[PDB]
Amino acid sequence: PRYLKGWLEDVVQLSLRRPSVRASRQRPIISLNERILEFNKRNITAIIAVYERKSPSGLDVERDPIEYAKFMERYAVGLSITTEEKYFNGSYETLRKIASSVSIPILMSDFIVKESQIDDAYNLGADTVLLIVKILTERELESLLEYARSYGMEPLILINDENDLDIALRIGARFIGIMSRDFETGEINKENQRKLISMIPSNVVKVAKLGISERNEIEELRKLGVNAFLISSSLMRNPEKIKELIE
Ligand SMILES: [Cl-]
Repeated sequence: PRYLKGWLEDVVQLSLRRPSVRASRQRPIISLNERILEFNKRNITAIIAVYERKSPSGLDVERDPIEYAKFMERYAVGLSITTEEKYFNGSYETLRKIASSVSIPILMSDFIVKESQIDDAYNLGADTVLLIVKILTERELESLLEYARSYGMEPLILINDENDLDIALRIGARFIGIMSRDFETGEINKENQRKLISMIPSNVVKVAKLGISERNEIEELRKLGVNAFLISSSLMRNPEKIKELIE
């Protein structure tokens, strides 16, 4: 990985030593990026609903994961399940349980630094994984991208700034998420997010990552070319808000 400090360095240390699981996948790969385009074709707002109990940005919500997932199955284009344990209070068991109960695509959201975590994702039922440019070297990103693709996943490559974007396009990422915060400060910077979205080629599937969201913000981002929205806080606090955001 790359040089890091603060809590990011700690979480990467944890990921490096995270033990791999042995498990049989129970369902085929359901492609998240392909379902997004199908939603786009029919002009249905495509929202990836995040399940996470905690976040360093202050989220703290206890909520039945199955009740949430089965609700979201009726409206969301996919689910993102955070499996980082120390700062997001996620677990592999939660991913496995949700993956065995819904039939929409599942993004495993963690700090992936080694191939065995992608094995974990596949074995537990995820349909794709998140890769973060800021914690990986370019050569690591390229290797893990190819590794994920060998399983038939197209990973979501998460970018924060223009240097991230250059790396992402150089390695051939086809599915790119754009952050609205930066990791170290946590400060929201929506101007930078809109700036980056406009620099991405139109044939890349683009995902805007948001905590709090409103319909007018969604509409503006869609006009700028965003294909889908990865939304956490608004929906963890108020699942039913997804109806307003779509209609
Ligand atoms: Cl973000």
